[PDB]
Parts: sequence; C-alpha cells; structure tokens
Amino acid sequence: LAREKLLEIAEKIYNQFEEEVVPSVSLPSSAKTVKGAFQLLKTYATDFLINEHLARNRGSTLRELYYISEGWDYAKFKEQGESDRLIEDLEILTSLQREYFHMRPEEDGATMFGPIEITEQTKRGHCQKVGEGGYQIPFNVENIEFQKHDASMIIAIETGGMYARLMENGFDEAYNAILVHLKGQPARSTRRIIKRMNEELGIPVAVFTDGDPWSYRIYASVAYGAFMATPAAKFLGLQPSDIVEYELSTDKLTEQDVSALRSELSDPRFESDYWKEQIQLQLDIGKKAEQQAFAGKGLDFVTEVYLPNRLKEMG
Amino acid sequence: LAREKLLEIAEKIYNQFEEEVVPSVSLPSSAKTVKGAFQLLKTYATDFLINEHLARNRGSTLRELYYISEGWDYAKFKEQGESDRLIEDLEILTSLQREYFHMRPEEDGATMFGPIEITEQTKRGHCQKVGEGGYQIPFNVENIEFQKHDASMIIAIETGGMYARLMENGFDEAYNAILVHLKGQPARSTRRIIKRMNEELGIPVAVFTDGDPWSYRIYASVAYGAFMATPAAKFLGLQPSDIVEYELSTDKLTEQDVSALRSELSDPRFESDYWKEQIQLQLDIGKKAEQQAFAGKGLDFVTEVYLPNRLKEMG
Amino acid sequence: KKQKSISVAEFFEKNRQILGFDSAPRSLITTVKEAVDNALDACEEAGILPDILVQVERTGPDYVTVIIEDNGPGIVREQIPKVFAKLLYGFHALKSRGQQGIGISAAVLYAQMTAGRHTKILSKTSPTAPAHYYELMINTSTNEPDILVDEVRDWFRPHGTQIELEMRAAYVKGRRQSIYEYLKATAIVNPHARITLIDPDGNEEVFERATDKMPEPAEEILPHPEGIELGTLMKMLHYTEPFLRYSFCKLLTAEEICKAAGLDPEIDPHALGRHEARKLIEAFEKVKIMAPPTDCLSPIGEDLIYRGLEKETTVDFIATSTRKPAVYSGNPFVVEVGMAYGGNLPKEEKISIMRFANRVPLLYQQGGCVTTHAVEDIKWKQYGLNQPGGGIPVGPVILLIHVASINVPFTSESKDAIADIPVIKEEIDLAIKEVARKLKHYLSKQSNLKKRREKEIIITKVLPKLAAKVAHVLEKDVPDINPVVAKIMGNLLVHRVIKNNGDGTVDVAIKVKNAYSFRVHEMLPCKVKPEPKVVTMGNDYDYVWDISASAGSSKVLSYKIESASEEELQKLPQLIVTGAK
Amino acid sequence: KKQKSISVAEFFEKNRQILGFDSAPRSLITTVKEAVDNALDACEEAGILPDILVQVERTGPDYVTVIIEDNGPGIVREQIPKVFAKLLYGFHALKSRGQQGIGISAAVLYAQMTAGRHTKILSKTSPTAPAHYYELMINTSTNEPDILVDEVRDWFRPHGTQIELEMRAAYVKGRRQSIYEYLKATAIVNPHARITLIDPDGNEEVFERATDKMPEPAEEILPHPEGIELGTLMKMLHYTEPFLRYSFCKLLTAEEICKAAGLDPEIDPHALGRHEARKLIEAFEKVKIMAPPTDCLSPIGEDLIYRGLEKETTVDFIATSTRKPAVYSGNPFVVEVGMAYGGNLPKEEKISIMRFANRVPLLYQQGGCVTTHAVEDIKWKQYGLNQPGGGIPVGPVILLIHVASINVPFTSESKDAIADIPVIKEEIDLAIKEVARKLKHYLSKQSNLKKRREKEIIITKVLPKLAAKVAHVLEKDVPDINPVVAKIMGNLLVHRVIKNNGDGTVDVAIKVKNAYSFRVHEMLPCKVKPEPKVVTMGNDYDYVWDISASAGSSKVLSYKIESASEEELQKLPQLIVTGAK
Repeated sequence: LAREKLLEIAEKIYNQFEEEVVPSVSLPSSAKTVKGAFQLLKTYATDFLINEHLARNRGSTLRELYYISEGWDYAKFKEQGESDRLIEDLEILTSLQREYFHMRPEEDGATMFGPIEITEQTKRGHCQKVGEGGYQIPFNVENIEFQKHDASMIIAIETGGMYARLMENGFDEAYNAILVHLKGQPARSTRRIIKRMNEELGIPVAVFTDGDPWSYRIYASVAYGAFMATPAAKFLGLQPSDIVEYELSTDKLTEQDVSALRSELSDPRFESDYWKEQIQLQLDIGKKAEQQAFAGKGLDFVTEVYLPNRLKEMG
Repeated sequence: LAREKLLEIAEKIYNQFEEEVVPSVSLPSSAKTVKGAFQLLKTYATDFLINEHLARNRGSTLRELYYISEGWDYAKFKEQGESDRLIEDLEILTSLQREYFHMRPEEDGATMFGPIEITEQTKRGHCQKVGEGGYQIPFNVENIEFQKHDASMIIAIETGGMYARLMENGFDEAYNAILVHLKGQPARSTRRIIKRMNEELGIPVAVFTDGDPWSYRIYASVAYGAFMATPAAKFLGLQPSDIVEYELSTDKLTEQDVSALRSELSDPRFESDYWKEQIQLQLDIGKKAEQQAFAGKGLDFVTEVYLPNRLKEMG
Repeated sequence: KKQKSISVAEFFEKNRQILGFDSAPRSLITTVKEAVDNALDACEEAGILPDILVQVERTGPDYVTVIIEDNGPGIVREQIPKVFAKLLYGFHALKSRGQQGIGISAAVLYAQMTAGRHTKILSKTSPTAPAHYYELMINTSTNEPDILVDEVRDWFRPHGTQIELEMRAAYVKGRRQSIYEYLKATAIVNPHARITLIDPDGNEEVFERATDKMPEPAEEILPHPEGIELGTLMKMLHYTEPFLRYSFCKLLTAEEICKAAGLDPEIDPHALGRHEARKLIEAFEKVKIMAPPTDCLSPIGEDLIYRGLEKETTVDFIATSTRKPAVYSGNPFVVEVGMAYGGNLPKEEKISIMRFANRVPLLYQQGGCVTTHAVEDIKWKQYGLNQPGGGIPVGPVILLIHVASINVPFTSESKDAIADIPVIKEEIDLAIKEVARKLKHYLSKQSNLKKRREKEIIITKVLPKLAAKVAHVLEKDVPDINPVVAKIMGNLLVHRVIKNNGDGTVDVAIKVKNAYSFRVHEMLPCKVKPEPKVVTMGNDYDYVWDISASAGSSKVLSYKIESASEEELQKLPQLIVTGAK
Repeated sequence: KKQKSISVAEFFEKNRQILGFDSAPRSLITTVKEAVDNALDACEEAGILPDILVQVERTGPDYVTVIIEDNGPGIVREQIPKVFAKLLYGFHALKSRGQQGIGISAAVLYAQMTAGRHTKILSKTSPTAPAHYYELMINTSTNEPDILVDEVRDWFRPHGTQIELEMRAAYVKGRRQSIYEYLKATAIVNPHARITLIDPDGNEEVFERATDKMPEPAEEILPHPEGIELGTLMKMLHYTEPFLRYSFCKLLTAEEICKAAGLDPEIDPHALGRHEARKLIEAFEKVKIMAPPTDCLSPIGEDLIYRGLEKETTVDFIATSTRKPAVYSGNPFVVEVGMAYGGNLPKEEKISIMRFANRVPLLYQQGGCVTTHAVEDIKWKQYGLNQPGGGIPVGPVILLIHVASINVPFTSESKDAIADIPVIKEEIDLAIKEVARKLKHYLSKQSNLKKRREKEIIITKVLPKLAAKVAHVLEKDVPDINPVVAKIMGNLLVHRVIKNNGDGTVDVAIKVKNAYSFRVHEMLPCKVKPEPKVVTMGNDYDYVWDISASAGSSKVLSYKIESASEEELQKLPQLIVTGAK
C-alpha cells in the first residue's frame, strides 16, 4: 500500500493546526462558529481513520464511513449526507482525488476488453485474450502496470448489449481497439482509466453512446467533469447527423428531453459549434435514436459498416 | 458453440407445423384468430434467427431483437414489448431456459471471489488468487469447468461495499468461502451459478442481505423463482432477530415498506414459520437495518464477530 | 302553487330555489328556461317554424343583459301585464312547458330585483301597425304591475317581439353543462324551430334545422276520477256548478255512483259537506269505468326525433320509437325513446343521457329521475354495450326519454325529475328496449364485419407462415395452405389427391362445414369411380358429378389412368353457392 | 342608506349582498355579526361584563336555528318592533358597531324569509317581573311589523333576553376562517365579556375572560365643517332651525363666515337656496378654525388589548400601543396597535393579521384595506421578521390594527375595509411601528441569547479538537486552547510564559478585545519587571500590578528567578469585571 506522496499532505492538514492554534483563530478555505466549528471537529474523525489506517491497509466506503463514525462522539454523524462534503472537501484541500485516500465507491467499473496485458499490485495479500467479463478495474486507477500495446485505438461504448455484441463479432483483432463499457454515467474507476491512457500513452479515445442527451452528457462526464477526462477526444457515437442518412428506425421524444436540449445550449459547457450543429438537428428531426438500432439494418452491420465508415473521416 | 441438445427441440417446434398443417388447424399451448395467428407468425422470425444462426456462433440481445426483427415484414415488431412473451414463451414450450437459445441480457453478473480455478470454452475465437473484480460470469452458466475445490462454503452478499470490504479484510483463506456479490435482484448469470453449485457440488450457500424486504426478496429470487434456485439454503443475512441483540444503529421505515410486510405474509410464498417469526419482529421493532452497519461497532467487526458467531449455529 | 294573500317579493326570496334561482349559474339559465318556451308556446299556435335569437352581453362586474327576439305574433298592448307578471289563479288541464304560468314573471322579478333596471320589451303584431316599446316594473306591495313607458318606436321589420333583461347572475359557465346544452337540448327536440345564440364576447351557434311540420295540436280536457283527491272535491263543489256528466269526461254512471257514496241521484251540487266527501271519492275507485281519452296528447314524433339528433350532432347508427299512449291513475301519457351510437361521441364509457319532459328539458341531478332509474334497471352488456357498474350502461352512446301527460308526476316540488310510478317505468322500459335491440342488430352486424376482415388477414398470414416453415425445414414446400384456410371460413374444401403407379388412381375429395347442394365438373381426355355422369365436348371429355352434403359430411370421388404428370394443372369448377351459381 | 318609499322585501333581495347575505356561509355569520353586538351595545350601557351564549343546531337539510342569550337589561315591550325591525330615518353622530341600525332587522328578515318561522324572542327586565315571550313577523307591504304572541312564560332566572332564529344558511364551515374566528376576534377585543359558544353537534368554546372594566363611555357630538358636503346643507336647512353656534360644535366665527359666502350675518336659516349653498360650504374650507373635539372617543386600551390576546391564544412576546387621538377632514379618530410573536402560532411564514374597526371585526378580503396596505408599506426583514415578498412581512406573528371615529372611511359601500386616507395611514404606520420596534428589542435580545449558547459549545468543541490534533500528531500536547477561546468571546486573556536558564525569566502578558480597568495579583516566595507594587503576607509575598488597557491593547509584565519547576501551579487573580469584582 503506497499512498505516501499523499499521506504527507494528509498530515499537513493537521500541522495547519498548532501553527494555527498557538498564534490565533483557526480558519481554513471557514471555521469559527457552530456549524463551522463542528464541520471542522469532524479533521479528527477524518485524519484519524486515514493516516492511522493507511499503513495497516484496510480500505472502506461511504455508508461504512457513516458507521465507523458512530464511534467518535461529540463528532459522530446524523446522516450519511456528511460523507460527501468532508470527503469532497479533501479533494479540494489536499489536492488528492478522493480515492487516493483509500476510498471505494458505489458501483463496479467492470467491462473492458482489448489487446494489452497488465497487473496491479496490492490486495493480493492476461488482458490480450482474459475471459469475457475479464478485468474489472476496481476502486482505484493508480495501481498500474503495462508493457504490451499492439492496439492503436480505444473504445467508449454504452449498452448491456452493443458492447456485448461488439465482442462476439469482435473488433479486438484485425481492427486494433481497446474495449470499455460503462453502464450509465462513468465515475472514478472507469474515467481515470480513460484519462490515464489519453496522457500516458498518447492513444486516442472516442465515445459511442445512444442519442438521448442522457448519453451526450456521458461524453461530458469524461470530456471534463461532473483527473478525469480526455478532452482531445471525439464522439463517433450516434451523432444526429450520422443517422439522418443512415435510415434507422426511430422513436418519439418527450418533455423532459426538449427541456434538456435547451440546457446543452442555453448553458455553453463544451458547447462547440459542432455539438451545437448536430444538436440543432435534434431540434429539427424531433425524434430519439437507440444505440443498438443498427441491428435493424443487418446483425453483422455495426461490426462492418458504421464504425469503420464513420471512423475513416476522423472528424 | 454446443447448443444442440436444444437446437433439436428448437426445430421440433417447427415439425409440429406440417404434422399440424397437413391434417388440421394449428393450435399450440392458442392460435386461430388474428392476435393468435400473428403472435404465431412471429415461429418464423423466431426459429429463423435461431436455428440458422446457432451453428454460425454470433449471439445477441433483447433490444437488438427489436431490430433484427425490423427485417421480416408481415412479421416485424411495433414495440420491444414483444421480446419477452415470445422468448418467455420459448422457455415454456422448448423447456430451455432463455439463455440456452443464445441470448444475452441487460446487466453484468460480475463480482465473485474465492478459492477455485476454472475456464469456459466458447468466445475465445485462475480463480484462487484472479485480481479483484476478477471473474464476471457472463450471459451463460453452462459453459463450465472446475477441478479445484478447497473451500467448503459459498457466500451470498449484496452491497457495493460490504462485499468489497469483505475482500480487503478478506475471508477467502483461513475461512473457506466462495464470494459472489449480486447488486439488487440477481437474475440469470448469477443465480444459475448459485444453483449449479447447490446441485453439482453438494456445497451449501447462504444469503446475506440488508434488512429491507427489498433484500428479503432477493433470497426468494434465488430461493425459487420471480433452473435458478438453491432451496436447501439458509439466510444468515441480517435477520430481524440478529440485530435486536446486536445493538446497531437503525433508521425509520415508511409506508411502501409496511405494505410490503403484509405482502410477505398475507401471501405465503416461502413463508415458513421461521421467516414469519423473524418477520413478525419487523412489525414490532418498527425500524429498518442497513447491511454494512456493523462498521458502527468496529471496522474489523464483520470479518470477526457477526459472520462466524452466527455461522456456528447453522440454524 | 297557492293563491297567496299579502306579500309579493317575499314569495320569491322564500321560494328562492323551489322556483329556480339559487345560484349565479342557474340564475341566468332559469331566465332562458322560460323566455324560450313562451316563444315556442306562442308561435306553435298559429305562426310557423319560429326562430329565436338569444344573446347575453357582459354588463359590469357580475350582472348580465339577455336579449330574446321572438318571431311569433307579438303581444296585445293590454296583455303585457298578464304575460310578463303572474298573479293568476283558479282551470286548464291540457298538455305544456313551465308548470303553470309561474314562467317569465319570475325572470322579470329577479332582474327587476337584482340589478333593478325596469325590463325592456318590444313588439309588432303585423306588417302595418305601430311597434310598441314597454318599460315594465312591478313595484312590490301593490301586486298588480305598473306600466311605465308606452311609446311607439320606429322600425323592426314587423312580425315578432324581443325582451331585454339585465340581472346579476352568471351565464359565463358554458362548459360543464349549462346553457348551450339547454338550447341544444331544446334544439334537438323542437326540430320545428331555428335557434341562433350569440353569447357574450362573440361566438355564434346556429341550430338552423328543419322539416317545418308544426307539432300536433295541444289539446285540453276534463279530468278523470282516479287522480282526483281531497283537494279536488273542495274545489269542484265550493265554487262552480249533474256535476258528473258535466265536469268529468269519458248519465247511467252518474246515478250508479251516487248510491255508493250515500248521496241521492238527484240532490243539489254545492254545500254538500266536509265529511260526506271522503265517501263519494271512493265511489269512483271501486267502480272502474270505461276509459279517459287517448285522442289527447302530442308526441314529438318517431321521425322528427330522428332528425332532431342526426342534424344537431354526429352519430353513426340511430333508432327512434314513439309508443302508443299509455295511462296511469287518471292522467294519459306517451313516452318516446331515441338512441344514438358513437362517432363524435366520447371514447370510453361515461354514457350521456339527456331526458325530456313534455318538451321541456332537464339538466339537474339525474339521481332519482324515473328516467335514469329505468336506464339502470335493465339488461346491459349482453345487448351490445360492454360496461360494468351496477346501473347505467356506459360507452359512446346518448339516450333520449320523453314523457307527456296533461299533468306530470314530478319528484321534488320543483319539476326536476319524475316519481317512480309503476305503470310508467313499466312503459319507459320496454320503450328504451324498443331500440336497445335495433342497436344490437347494428352492432351484431357491425362488429360482425370485423369478424369478416379478421379473416381476410388470417389468409395472407396463414399463408407466409406455412412458407416460413419451408425455407426453414427442407420439407417439399408449402403443403396446401388451402385445406386449413377453407376449414377456417368453414366453406367446404374440394381438392384432388393423386398417386402414380403402373396405373394412375386419382381421387377428388370434398367435405363441408357450415349444408348445401352441389354440382361439380372436371374436364380431361378419357379415364378408366363412385358413380359418374359424363357428357362429351370436342375431344377431351367432361365428368360431371352431383352431390348434396351437409353439416360435417365428407364424401370421396375416384377414378383412373390415361396419360401422366401433366395432369397437375386444373382446378375443378362447381355450380351453386372456383365455382359459379 | 336612504328613507325609501314603497317596497320592503325587495329592498333586501336587491341589496342582498351590499347588506351581507350573499352565500350560505356568510348568511349565518351576518346574523351573529349583529346579534352579538346589539348585546354588547346594550349591556355596555349600564349592565356589566355581559356573557353571551350562542348556539346553532342543525335543523333539516340546510336550515339552521341560532340561539343568542343576552344578559343585558332586557327590552321594553313596546320597543321590540323598534329594535328588531329597522325602518327609521332622520341624527346621531357618535362613535358604534353596525353602520346605523340596519342590524338585527336584517337577520329577522332573512330568517323570516328563508325558512319562515316567525322569530322567537324572550326577555326579563329585573328579578320580579313578568318574563315575556314574543313571536315576531314582518308581513311585507305593510312595512310596520305585526306582533303575534305576547304571553307570559314562567322561568328564566330574570335579568336578560334570548333570540331564537331559524334560517336556511350555513354555519357548518368553521375551519377556513368564519364563525369561531368572529367571536374569537370579538372575544379578544371586548375583554369585558364572557362568550360561550355551543355549536351544532356538540362542542363548547368558552371565551371566559376578564378584568371587568367597562369600556370608556361612548359619547356624541355635533359635526365639524370639513367633512360636511352637498348632502349635508340640504339636510341642515330643509328641515330644522344662528345655524352656526347651534349645530356645529367647536359667535365671532359666525359673522365672519357669512361674509365669505355672500350671506348677511343676520338673515334667516331655512329656504336659502340650491345655488347659494356651494358658496358658504367653502366659507369654512378657506377659514380653518380652532379644532373639533379630542375629548370624544373610546379606545379599547393599551392594557386590555394586551390581556385580550394573552388570554385568548398562546404567544411568547407581546406589545400594545394606544396612540393619541388624531383627526382627518372633520372626523376624530384613534388607532391602537398590538402585536404578538410566536408559539402556538404557525411554523414558517403565512403571517396572520386580524383587523378591527371601531370594535367590530372584519374578515372579508384583506386586499385594499387601509390596514393591510399600511402593513405592506413599511420596513420588513431589517426589523426582525425575515420574509421576502413585496408586501406583508411573514412568519409566526399576528397583528391588530384598530380605528375609531364618529364616522368611518370605508371602501366598498358595505363596511368591509378602510379607504386609503393620507392622514390615517400616516398614523397607523408610526403606530404599527410603535411595536414593530419593541419586538426587535426582544428578537435582538432573544436571538442574542442564542449567540450566547452557540459559544458555550464552541468551548467544549474547540477543546477536544485541539485534543484530536494531539493523540494524532506527536506534538507535546493540547497547547493552550484558552488563548484562542478567550479571543472568541473576546474578553481579555491573561497567561504566563516561562523560560528557564541559569536564571529564570518569567513573563505575564495580558491583552484585551472588547475597554476596562484591571487589578492583578500574583503570590510567590520572592523574585529578582515593568513596575511592581508589593505587599507581604506570612512568608511568601504578593506582587500586585495595576493596569487599565482597552480596545485591542496588549501589555506585557515580567520578572525573575528563585526556585524552579514547581512554579507551574497557580492561576493569577484580578479585581474588576479567575477574577472577582
């Protein structure tokens, strides 16, 4: 268990205590009164389970936090609504993305398949050809290893199916790639992996989601926020322009969506004139677009036409 | 790709066609009029993608079905509400649990950890010590292998945490076991694995869920239905009687639950006098009970006290 | 309705509801619930398809002005008070609308009392005549009215008479079912009338309909015993005057009644008594005689009713029925029933039933109305309308029930429903049934055609199916989809089985499933059977069999060789019921 | 209110609202809106803390009976008509409730008219006397009443007078704010009265409160010019008769006014004219004189008001204010304002304000009422009640605003609000403010104590914290939590730094943060400083320094060796503001 390049700044949280006490008040950045004093005392419960349980290994989660906290009185927790703030505070003060501190979350960043072997390190006490579900990057992204890179492109897809069938037919061999499914919004495990390859490998990465804005936001949750990105990436996923010409069945959209379309525009977050152009198409067409729908035009179709077709004209 | 001991009865679906046509009407078990004629024609679309695509490998899913179906006119689909019925019908007529037919679903039966190596077979073209997420039994339970059994008990737990932390501290060694997390209701992948060990190995299996009836129903979805069970199993999970004495923090329950309590009693499905007794406790105490809550009474507690403590008095 | 004594406005504010005025919404409608009938009452007398324009502008915060143009014969100058006020007593037992005069008077009053602006009136008798304009008022205490303006206004295109009323009430609500519905209701039942309505703010519903056939002449009569009671004898005697063949319609039965009471067949009329009255009253009861009169009412009409709806809505299949005049304890009555099914109507359930009393409508709380009751008391689903409940069948329908009688049995003391009389419901019933069946026929026919197109697809469906069972099971091919298909519509299949050898046995089998008589040909070159019947043309011959099989008969015809293979190339014709007839 | 001519019931049905009777809910309440005041009006005259029982049983479908027992002096037999009917005209310009008689009469009428049962009345003058029972009726037309029963009923425990009214109305709704609220409202303002209410179905709210101090005597007066208008002069002249020092309260100013109009200081009173009237009217306007009367009204009372609430609710901090009598264009007026804060009140927002007009209440549409307006026109949050909106501050409060004046400026022509007069709101304001501050003080004090306990925990919190920063960072220990803590409550910290060597320099530093004068002792065995001031006791000595530092002063005291280590064992006392004083 490493975590010292951080355990250092994790103790440095304290230090700004005496140097803070001996001379004057004790504001961070705000302390001094009731909710700002208590919110602090809980510093303790914090730097207590951490620095003293970093060299003894064991790692735990949020709704456990709410429990290992029922120990330190005059500091316990009334609701698991605390876990965030504090832990989310740590991310800001000790400049250490949550996990670094030895925290596991709610979910499992499984689903990944491609040509590149690797190992991790801790916990104990191939990636080219493991199994089907194979590797499930778990609650961490800094326990690494590499040395094997015979694929020149990574793949971002979402579906308890499209990815699945993108396995059978494949793509993993005569078409490079590195597969990684995501299941809805991709948080830590996953993302910090996407990024880890878009910086330490110079290897591209594209997103392939359905049409619903609920997918077009999954690129933005990897595009930036909401250490967790890959900004230089593009979306070869179902873009409003790559379906007008590709026949494909459709479906009617509702109220919650149209109010979601004026939100990814009347709020310019990564709102380039190219995600603004294809989006404008959404306003027009006035219809949705599943992701596995290609199956309508041939089963061996996705694995043949769309992907490559759209993949040669990078942009 | 095997699937012939079934492809046989899958064609036999047809046969009951001419022998059915040549002489008289064509009722199954009901055919003859409009919705009962069409519901049939779609037989075709069915036995078409199947028997003709069973020896060519490729396997797909539901919301793809709704697409590969947009091919056969006078037989297509108006809504993915068809997928079930038919496929759910197959489960009844050809006595072959869905999957057998080469069908993947919506989800991923990952999370499993224990002392027993194995391999699967298809798709291509250790389990004792793989990784952390390791093996993710995928969309199938009849692609098997074994030969390595140095653990005498399996484990049914649910939490994107309790299981997690039941890894760090462990249990996998000096305490036998075979771990398998489930994430909410456990369907195919998972279940047909639980069962596969409670019949082909004579090896026990217990369920450990929270308190909410929403967990007490997860045992019943493995207890029986709703090839998928392990009836001779017990629940060492959070039972209303194993928390009265174990202090533990709590929480207030709501309306949707109390109406759920008179449902697991005023509807005797696996309602033994022992799941009726501990449940009656629910009526009394009038409070819930998280699953990872033990953390309140020590972090190294679950891995020490509860499990074993409750585990020696099997019942 | 009594003949009061000393108090005028009070009478109102005290019957401020039993009369019809409780709330803002019914305030206005009551006004029109009158207005419009006096008119029809008028015209229907000698002046043709009367048209009626009826406005209502918004005046101020919560007051309203209501214009009601006539078209009748206008009204005599010294008869305004009498028709726009109502302090009359005493007579008259003939079929119409408002239950005895209380009409328009009420209106004038409320307006006069709520807002207060006198009451505008305007009329012309005929082409060349002055057109008078009156501003009426009723100044309390002194009951008798008090005219206040009798000038002569120039214009109008003479021949009618408009009323203009201002009164704090509320038209406004036209949705939930109030005003539009009233005239629409009035519209449909009085076909012989043009009703245009221009409502405040601007809009215009023109119920311009027709078939100018004035209603059957309203008629009057004397009473009939049964239906006479305590109050009656006091009235009969106490005032006017042998008092048997004079004031009790439809001599021997005069002298025969006197005895059964305790009176002599000659004594004088009046001042008989207060206790010798309860004895003669039953002197009728126990001696049921001949019959009141049949030649006495005016139904709207099996036809007009029909029209009424077909023109003022958007139905699909309709049925009317005007049953013969029945009678109850003295008062004659006829009930007509019409029913219309789906179209512009409502999707599922919520059956709408509008009732009609002696040409007046009704739109107040259906509960209890003999009408609604009867509606619930019989059959239901197994007739055509699939609707569960326990009363009132529901779906896209619409039912009209009418009742006529010189006097009518109402529940509440404010004509709003009919009291459950045995001999009446016993009528409405077989009357609502009277169509309740004609509908069935339609549905039984209509829904039927569906069961005639369902088939047409199970014959372009049963087809590709046994064609999917081929390019998928290497078995010869699509094995006669016909035998099955024919067994579906259940006509009778005629096919031809064939086998080859060092000979050539071929059999034509036919089997029915319905009951007819059949003729079957078959042309070929020769042949080597279960009884033939050959005729010959050109070269190749014709073998004509003759059969008559029924129910589920299955007969089989056979024969033999000549040439080969080529044979599979025909289709044998028949004659009755390919195959002509 | 006019003096009519010929029509009785109508007058009603026409003012069927401006009067107070529109709907079923206000039908009943209006009846009591009278009933209860005549009583107080009565008693308040010569008969003490009057108690009033007021029932209302459910009678039939939608009619009601209302009992209203008095306790006053009962009423003279030949004065019933005059007090239970109201056809009076002409006088009287003194402070009370109902705007001139129109009272109870209305009630009798509606009852008499809706249901119709005469009207029960019962009264006793004093101990030994007959107790009369009357059944009154008003038979229209003939306006004058018409007594119908004057017998002598035995019992009653003589001294009061009960009324029993039956009338189609609706008490029933007591939630949303209707009846209970009325008497409760009436209750709180007329402390000098016991109000028991027994409502249909069984329940009983007893407003048995007190401090038997009859109200200040209602008084009468002549008018004052400004406030007189067109109608006035016509009345003054046209009927009765120097017409300056005779009928216009508070000689030289008589002869001085005559000239400014065009009239001679001697001409006769009546029959002056219809156009020479608009000239003398301003003959007052332009010559503002002395002042109307101050000695003329009857506020409820700074005290009673207080009581009123404290007894009939459940508040926490209260404030009353009865401002001096102000005046507007002729009519004298006094406004009292009381305010109560939280407790039984409502959680968040929804401020409740009940207004009170010359002792009468009011519960009809606050909108527009000068009261509500003023309430919105000033300050808000920055005073104490944190509530945004744009008008009406909200939270758990309750405000009472009262106005008194021989005649009162009402908006709608049916006393329901006050017209926004400049000189009135200009009063209510500084009047609602009058407490709007006394509250602040409380809150400023109350909320303050919170900021006195917040601290108490940031001193049993700041503690373990710097104690968590120890058993976790191997640094000596919990390093004086005191210096910091003292800097929080900002008192002034006094500590003692100490260093050791081949000597022993020890310094006592003290620093304030508020401004006082301090005395500081310190006992030890000897010593080797920044000015001492020693006295000696027993053996070990006492070094007493004397300082006075303020604001953010920081002074430092020093000294030297003798023995060692042991020293860390004291705590130096002071004298002013451990440390006594």
